[PDB]
Amino acid sequence: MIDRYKHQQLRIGLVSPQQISAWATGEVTKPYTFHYKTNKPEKDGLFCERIFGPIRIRRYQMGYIKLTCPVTHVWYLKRLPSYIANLLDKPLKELEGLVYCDFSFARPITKKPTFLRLRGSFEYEIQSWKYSIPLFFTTQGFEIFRNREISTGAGAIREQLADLDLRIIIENSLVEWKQLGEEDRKIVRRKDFLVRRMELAKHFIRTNIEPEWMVLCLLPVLPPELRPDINELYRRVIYRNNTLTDLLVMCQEKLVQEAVDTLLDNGI
Amino acid sequence: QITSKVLVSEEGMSNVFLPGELIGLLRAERTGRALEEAICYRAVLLGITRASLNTQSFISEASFQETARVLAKAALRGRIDWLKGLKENVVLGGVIPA
Amino acid sequence: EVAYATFENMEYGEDFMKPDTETYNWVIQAYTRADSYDRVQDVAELLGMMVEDYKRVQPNVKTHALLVECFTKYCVVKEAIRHFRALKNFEGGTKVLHNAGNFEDPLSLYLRALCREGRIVELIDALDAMRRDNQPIPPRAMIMSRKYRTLVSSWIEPLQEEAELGYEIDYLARYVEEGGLTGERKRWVPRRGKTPLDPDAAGFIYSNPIETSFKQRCLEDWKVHHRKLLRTLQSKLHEGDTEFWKRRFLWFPEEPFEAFKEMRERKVFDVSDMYTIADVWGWTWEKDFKNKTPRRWSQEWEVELAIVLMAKVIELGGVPTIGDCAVIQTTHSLGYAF
Amino acid sequence: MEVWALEGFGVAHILQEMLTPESFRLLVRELRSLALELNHFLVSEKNFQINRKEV
Amino acid sequence: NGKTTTTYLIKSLLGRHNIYNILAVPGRCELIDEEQAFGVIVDHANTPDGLSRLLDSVRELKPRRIITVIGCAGENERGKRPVMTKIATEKSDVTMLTSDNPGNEDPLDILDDMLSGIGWTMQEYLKHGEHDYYPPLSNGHRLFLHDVRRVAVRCAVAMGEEGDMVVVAGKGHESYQLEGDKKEFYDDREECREALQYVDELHQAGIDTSEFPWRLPESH
Repeated sequence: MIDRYKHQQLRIGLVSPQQISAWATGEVTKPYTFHYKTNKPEKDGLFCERIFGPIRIRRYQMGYIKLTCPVTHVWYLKRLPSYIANLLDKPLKELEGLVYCDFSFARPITKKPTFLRLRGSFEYEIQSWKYSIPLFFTTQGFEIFRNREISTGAGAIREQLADLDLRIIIENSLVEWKQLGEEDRKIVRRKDFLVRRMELAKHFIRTNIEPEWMVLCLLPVLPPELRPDINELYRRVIYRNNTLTDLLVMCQEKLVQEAVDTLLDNGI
Repeated sequence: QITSKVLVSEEGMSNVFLPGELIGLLRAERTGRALEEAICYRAVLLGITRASLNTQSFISEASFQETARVLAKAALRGRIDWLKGLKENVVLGGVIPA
Repeated sequence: EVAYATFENMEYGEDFMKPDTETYNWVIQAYTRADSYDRVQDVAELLGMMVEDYKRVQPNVKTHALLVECFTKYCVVKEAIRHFRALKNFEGGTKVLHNAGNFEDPLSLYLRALCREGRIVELIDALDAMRRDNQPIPPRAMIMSRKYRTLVSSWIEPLQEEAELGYEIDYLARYVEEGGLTGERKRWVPRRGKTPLDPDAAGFIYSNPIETSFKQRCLEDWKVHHRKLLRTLQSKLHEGDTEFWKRRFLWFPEEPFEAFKEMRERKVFDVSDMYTIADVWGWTWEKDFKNKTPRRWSQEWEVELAIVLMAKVIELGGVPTIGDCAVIQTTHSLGYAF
Repeated sequence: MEVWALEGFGVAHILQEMLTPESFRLLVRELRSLALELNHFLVSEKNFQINRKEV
Repeated sequence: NGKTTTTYLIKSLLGRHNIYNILAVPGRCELIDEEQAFGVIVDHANTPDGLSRLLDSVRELKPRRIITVIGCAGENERGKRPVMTKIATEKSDVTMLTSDNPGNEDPLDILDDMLSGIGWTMQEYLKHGEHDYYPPLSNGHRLFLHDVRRVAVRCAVAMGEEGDMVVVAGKGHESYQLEGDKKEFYDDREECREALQYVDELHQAGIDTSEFPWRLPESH
């Protein structure tokens, strides 16, 4: 006989910042939970009725936090083996300091003109980059091209991810893989690294997942009815994120990034 | 289920299989008869725990063990679950295909 | 997955429901033209199932055309070459692979992939099949690079470089003829996104193969053959010779040949299971292309291939560029002056 | 173990009653908090049109 | 030719074309003087024949090198983009391409059209940037590129040496840089004037600005 065909599927995928906004619209901007005097939900807070609904839709309505600075998703950075480190072909040690230490990465992008011979990770600060260059080009004109020669924070990582040529990664990994073949615990380990990197690049090409989505620009917020611990973590992220936008620093970006790491996956 | 998988050897590199990939024994046999694309593999014994984390359903794996690792990998490649098994449909609250 | 569910209904059903050659073609075609995800493993396993059904199912022209299209898209070129040889013996042949220019013109992609990998001897044989089928070379096959070179001269190995031409190139003439006066020009500016900048990467799943000259291909082929010779010395090549391996094939015992005997006595495996796609689909020509010492590249060999290749392209409707002629009577027959 | 016993008997509709969805709708929102989306699509066997279920 | 300079002279200079004007100015070969060893002139030449005439008048002054900063307007005059690059690269020792008035067109697309006049593309230029080395042209001249006009103008002044000439063509006396639809205020004379003041502190800070890319003391 002919089978009674039934075709149903479900998929998970990384979520774009645009899809995060489409979920909420809805921006939570205040760290307030409930008013002390009226015992009512605070306006524009974690329980705002204009964002989540009157006090059944509060079980399903999402909100979001607009981060002043992008933060890496702790799943794809710290859980070994790292996905971001494998895709960028940089050791997690030299890439973790770009997020939690006082380092800076030179030449984050390659698709726009640059005129400085800096490259790699600089654990210290460039001396001339502090006074001479901003004065020569003026501060207003310097800010335009500043985040093209050397950048810092999780934002620098997102620029590297967004500017990756995934097809170049596959060809470079394949030729390096064969070169090691023609030539003991490191060669085998490096071969496994190259196979994972080219496997990772291929999946991005044939899907609609962008690798730069591994760095979060917006932070989706759980519906209030599912959080009648998590609320304190949300207030902590909002508090520091509101502090950072008042200053506008790098030490404050680490506080925002670390708070999001605690919210998403603690004990890492 | 323990003895139904082979491991692509470290030297088997092509556009069909990658070295270190876990593929079914029957699939490996059939591809060998049809291609000579460096399809090199060895039989591997998978324990029932490791076999349960290499299934066709990320929902079953995520509800068995190491949920965060399973979901992080599947989400990055847009993995699709076609809900052929039993526990998959139990989670969704549907009617099991049995 | 929709078509594969129906196929499984047939493959594991009763005798009157068993798949035929047309059934395999539909399921293969479904995977080759899938919208997303890698499907090359699914096609290769379906091919293995079809080969295991040789006593009842045999291929036709559509089977090889779909398999050439699939392996070309995923840049499994050596398998596309095997199935193109079988496609030659079918009348019509390359026209079926052309698909009237639809589905990214699989006929042109096969030609482009051979050019990109320096498999020129295979490329000329492909053009011979197109001639006997009265099939002109499509424009997608004759795509032009930045240095204004086509498949006629892109494997001579000053790579991605122009020729002398005896005079300076008029870059303003190229600017106007490329649509630079109306905003229709092709800008070679890298941009963010998973869309290749090279127009020659259109049609391939993971972009076109990396450019390999005919000189590099001969050298790589030369090395691979001797690697096999060094491998068999530690243990004449016999790859693909099933009859030879059947003769050598003739608690399980730890000793290998004793274990082979026990596999036959307990019916685990016998010589009736030793067959490849070449010997059950009647591929008598493949024993000529295997176990032979490759020819070493010489500049004289490269030139005569280019003269043959350029003659075939002109007689099949192709126009090699002025730069192509300089890289390689025929130049003036095209209206070019050095 | 009770679910396994019901599955062993093949009583699919009894199992559905004893499970019922709020369990899965709440799961989707918690996954959304980790920037993951879990969409359920039905492909029609008649006209091959994809329907996104309201989850 | 010479109507504006003669009018300024009559109401009340470099090159022999100004000798005729004397016998018978904002943006007309306007020398920017700040007590330095190289000449800086800002001109309004934005056409292939205007640039050719301008650069031949500079060469007769006998400088050691000519450094030209030139760009093309967006959405209009698409035919001169490869032409002006060929002229600049055959008459100037160092050429700095930049953005003149992009408008609604992307500045890197205009620069790609300009690069096509000498056989280059933006992708090839950016590849040379990754290897931190831009090769010279067939004639031995140098071509550099930057889509920000403020950066390109000041970086060309920093490339000046003793007895050189830096020619900032395109805008002249105009005081706007059209990006999108807004006409942002931008004066070429001010950028050259301010770059000359602060070029001294840049050189004593150990920065080698002889070409692209700059060599910082903490870069190797």
